[PDB]
Amino acid sequence: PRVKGGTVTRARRKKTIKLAKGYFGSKHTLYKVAKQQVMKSGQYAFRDRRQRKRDFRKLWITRINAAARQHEMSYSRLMNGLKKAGIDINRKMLSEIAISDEKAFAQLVTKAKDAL
Amino acid sequence: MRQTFMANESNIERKWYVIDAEGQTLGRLSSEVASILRGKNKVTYTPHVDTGDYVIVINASKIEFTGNKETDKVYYRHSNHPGGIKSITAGELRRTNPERLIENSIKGMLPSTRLGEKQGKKLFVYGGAEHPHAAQQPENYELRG
Amino acid sequence: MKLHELKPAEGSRKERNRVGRGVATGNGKTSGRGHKGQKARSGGGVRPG
Amino acid sequence: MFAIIETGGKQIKVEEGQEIFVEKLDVNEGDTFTFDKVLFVGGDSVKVGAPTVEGATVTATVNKQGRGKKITVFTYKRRKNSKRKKGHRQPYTKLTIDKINA
Amino acid sequence: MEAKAVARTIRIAPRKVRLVLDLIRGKNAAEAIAILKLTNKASSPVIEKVLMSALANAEHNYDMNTDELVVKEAYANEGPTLKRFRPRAQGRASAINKRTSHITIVVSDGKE
Amino acid sequence: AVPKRRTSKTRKNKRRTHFKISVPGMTECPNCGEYKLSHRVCKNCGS
Amino acid sequence: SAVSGGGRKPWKQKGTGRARQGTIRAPQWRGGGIVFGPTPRSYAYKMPKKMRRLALRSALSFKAQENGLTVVDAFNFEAPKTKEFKNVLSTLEQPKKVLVVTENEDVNVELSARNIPGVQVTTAQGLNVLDITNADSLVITEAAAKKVEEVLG
RNA sequence: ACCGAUAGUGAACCAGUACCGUGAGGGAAAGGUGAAAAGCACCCCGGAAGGGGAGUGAAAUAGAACCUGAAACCGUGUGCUUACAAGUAGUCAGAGCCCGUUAAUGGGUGAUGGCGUGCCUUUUGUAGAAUGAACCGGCGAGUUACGAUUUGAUGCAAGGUU
RNA sequence: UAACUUGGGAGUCAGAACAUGGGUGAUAAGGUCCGUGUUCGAAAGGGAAACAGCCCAGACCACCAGCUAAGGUCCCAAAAU
RNA sequence: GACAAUGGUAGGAGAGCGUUCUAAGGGCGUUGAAGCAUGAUCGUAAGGACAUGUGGAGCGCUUAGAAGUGAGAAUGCCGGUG
Ligand SMILES: [Mg+2]
Ligand SMILES: [Mg+2]
Ligand SMILES: [Mg+2]
Ligand SMILES: [Mg+2]
Ligand SMILES: [Mg+2]
Ligand SMILES: [Mg+2]
Ligand SMILES: [Mg+2]
Ligand SMILES: [Mg+2]
Ligand SMILES: [Mg+2]
Ligand SMILES: [Mg+2]
Ligand SMILES: [Mg+2]
Ligand SMILES: [Mg+2]
Ligand SMILES: [Mg+2]
Ligand SMILES: [Mg+2]
Ligand SMILES: [Mg+2]
Ligand SMILES: [Mg+2]
Ligand SMILES: [Mg+2]
Ligand SMILES: [Mg+2]
Ligand SMILES: [Mg+2]
Ligand SMILES: [Mg+2]
Ligand SMILES: [Mg+2]
Ligand SMILES: [Mg+2]
Ligand SMILES: [Mg+2]
Ligand SMILES: [Mg+2]
Ligand SMILES: [Mg+2]
Repeated sequence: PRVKGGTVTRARRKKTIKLAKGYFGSKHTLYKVAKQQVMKSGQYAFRDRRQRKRDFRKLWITRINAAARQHEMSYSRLMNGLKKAGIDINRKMLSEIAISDEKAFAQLVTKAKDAL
Repeated sequence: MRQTFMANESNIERKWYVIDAEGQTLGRLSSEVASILRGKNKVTYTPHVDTGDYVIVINASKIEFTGNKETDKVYYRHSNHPGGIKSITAGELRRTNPERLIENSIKGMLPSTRLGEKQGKKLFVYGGAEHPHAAQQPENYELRG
Repeated sequence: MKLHELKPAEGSRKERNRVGRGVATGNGKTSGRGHKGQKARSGGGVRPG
Repeated sequence: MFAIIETGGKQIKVEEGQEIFVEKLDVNEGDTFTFDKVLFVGGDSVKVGAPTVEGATVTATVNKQGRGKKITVFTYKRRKNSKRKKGHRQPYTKLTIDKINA
Repeated sequence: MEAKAVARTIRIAPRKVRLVLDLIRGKNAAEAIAILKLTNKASSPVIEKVLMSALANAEHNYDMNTDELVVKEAYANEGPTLKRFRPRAQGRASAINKRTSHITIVVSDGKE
Repeated sequence: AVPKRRTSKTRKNKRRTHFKISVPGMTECPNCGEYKLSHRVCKNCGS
Repeated sequence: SAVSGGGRKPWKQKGTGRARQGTIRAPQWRGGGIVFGPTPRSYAYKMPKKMRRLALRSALSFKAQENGLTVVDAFNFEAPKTKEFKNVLSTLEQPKKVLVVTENEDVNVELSARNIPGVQVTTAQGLNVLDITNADSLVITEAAAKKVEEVLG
């Protein structure tokens, strides 16, 4: 019973090409090179989803420290006093308070300054 | 995914300043000026778009250098022709074209990417006078840190 | 018992592995031989003893 | 109106009346489920507090305990020949907050 | 309406009547024969033979007015190629591809 | 004296962009019903 | 081996700039040569003589111990009438698959019932094991029923 | 439980034929309109080839290079986008403008920021300036018989077996 | 928390750099040859500007959560002018 | 509910999808089969579906067998196109 590769192939390569759209030029039209580029695109995808957790708590550190020294407090003396204040808040909140609504953060900086 | 305030064009304001180039010794000034241009003291900092705000430096001749580097710290430039390093500007460059003395030394502090060299154009240095930007309403900031 | 639902013996049919049919079988590209040398060539094998 | 609640381990800003995605919390669809762990119940007069602030964030009703969009992990080591790929879909339970109790 | 007329095997190459055909699209069809009559290219009458043969289908068939039409589209696809040999040096041959070309214009009043 | 690289489908089309042909003068005769080429005389024109 | 042609060595070796290709009928040409074809062989093994009866006493005991068996007395008719047997299959009702068994021969029962779909007429010493579980209904004469225990037990 | 036109004999097709060799001898490619020829009467541009109507036919987008028609590749107007820019071409953030889904934490485009030297063989080690691939299809590599030893299965038991 | 006895199935017999005890070399080598450890080979991440072998530490996957190691805290670039 | 374990080459050990044919049972097919193109859907992978076009006649699904069974590299072979 001789069996040849009848459409176990072209029904397989047209879910790589269709899964690889919008690449430049001739890496979205043809298999043997565009199999490589999707094959790196997972290898990036596993890598950089460990950068969004290394980038956004690098963003918030800027926009807190930009707002901490608008009240004569550097960032380093702030969260020392904030931890002694017994405040278990994140940074992403402490951003989002200090950019929409100053008057909340206007007294939050006091409580950390008053523990010191 | 979650919420984080990503400020935008037509969501950001930009204002102006004036710094007097008094006896701060060119690093103590031209470090802190670079953090002003990147908006890094303003709270609504989103790095993928250009925040920040303009800076005019006015008198630009009261710059000094401690130590004996008034004749050292030589500058260089290559013309891409052979034999063409032009060391003819020592660090005593203040006697002629002193505007290019600090306007070099902010564009080294800023990143050289395709947004930073746009952002380096938000700087102005003037000779010794008052600025010709009277029709712009600058303010004063003079205490750098 | 009946034809259309016959079930085999209880741990008696094991299917034989085709060797050298993909990198994700555990026998990929070299199919159990090694890299080079006497054993890895076709038809090679020393006389026993 | 303005409060800071927490679950999973992370923290979620409320903007009272809205609907926020959050991960799998156990009681079923359409019921009444509340929180109790408020680290900051602000509002018109902010009342910052201790490990808790002793004020219950109000019960949000539960909708749609389905699973997230499919993400595709795929890694490999370069020239020595290896492959891994496997699918992954993460659950989420959205919920509409309705009020607040300071 | 939109009348059209093709020629289905023309002896010239596609890339060489791609020049003159990409020069008369979207013009007044009355003088459009005269642009083809006043060059000196290869198939400048051969397109002109077809474009005369497309106006003459806009009379007996569709009764559109031959006042002044307008050419919406004109293009030329690759035809079935002919493959030959030619000997050059040290016993080796090198193939010569005598290509062929379809040709297709459409002519229309524009209005519906 | 060979190529090192097949030129892609961008520097094929970007290279041939200064390879065109322009129309000639095409001033009409007064009584030909036919367009002569400028500074020329046809065979069956008002030229 | 057995394809025609191939003694030529087409390219030489060093110098030409093609592969190191050997003949014209190597397997990776579009010519013949198949490296691992099917050798004409035979498909036949055997069980021991005790196991070879224990299946067969288990096949028809699957019928009798649950759901279906019928023993009829003998029946003769000389002229071959197909219609006089399809008559009989629907009186004592059986489904479409049905197996009749004569004792050693039948000049008519082997020669009637040979047209109907779903009927097999097998002499009691030709009792194999596929059909006896392919069918659903044993209908046997009473003369062979006493013999099959006297020959399988 | 043999193949269905790169398979099957080399050879389904006016095959050991074209074709190459002085010779002995090598040795290909090439199947399919429809149910039936009903194989496009006539009208029109063109010298003709072709073509637009009309007409046969369930279908001519089935027109004698003829069923089905995929990829490389060469083209046609288009929605977003590009002429101060340093680039293994992506990925993750994210603005603005256009479209509305197997209705789901929606699809396409991307001004700007982080992050970053393809794949396989071979190696003490490779982006490697080490080798291999122009690209897209199709074909193409642990098989069978006979034995020997081993675990897993199933009959019988001091007996088992042709 | 292993060890050993028996029986099926192999792969390796081209290693490398650091840290130290040594021969050879010229107290020369990214040299060669032994001992003994680590890591790479067969290990991705963070630091050493980039950099298989040095310094921390071992990736089952998700999340816009917190502490910390090696190295750092004027700017490019997170944090003390 | 716990409790621990899950980098990985040569190589050893398990569980798996898909392709062609047969046996048995049970079906879908001119009110449109197999292939072909397009799509935002489902499973942990290989993969499985469902609508819509084109297509004109022979296919699936469960159980169980037998193998000419899977393609990206061999300066591979042949046919096309740059
Ligand atoms: Mg194949
Ligand atoms: Mg292995
Ligand atoms: Mg491989
Ligand atoms: Mg070996
Ligand atoms: Mg090898
Ligand atoms: Mg070796
Ligand atoms: Mg050999
Ligand atoms: Mg075919
Ligand atoms: Mg012939
Ligand atoms: Mg009709
Ligand atoms: Mg196409
Ligand atoms: Mg560079
Ligand atoms: Mg090795
Ligand atoms: Mg190179
Ligand atoms: Mg090459
Ligand atoms: Mg040494
Ligand atoms: Mg050692
Ligand atoms: Mg180890
Ligand atoms: Mg680095
Ligand atoms: Mg940098
Ligand atoms: Mg593992
Ligand atoms: Mg194994
Ligand atoms: Mg089939
Ligand atoms: Mg290939
Ligand atoms: Mg070559």
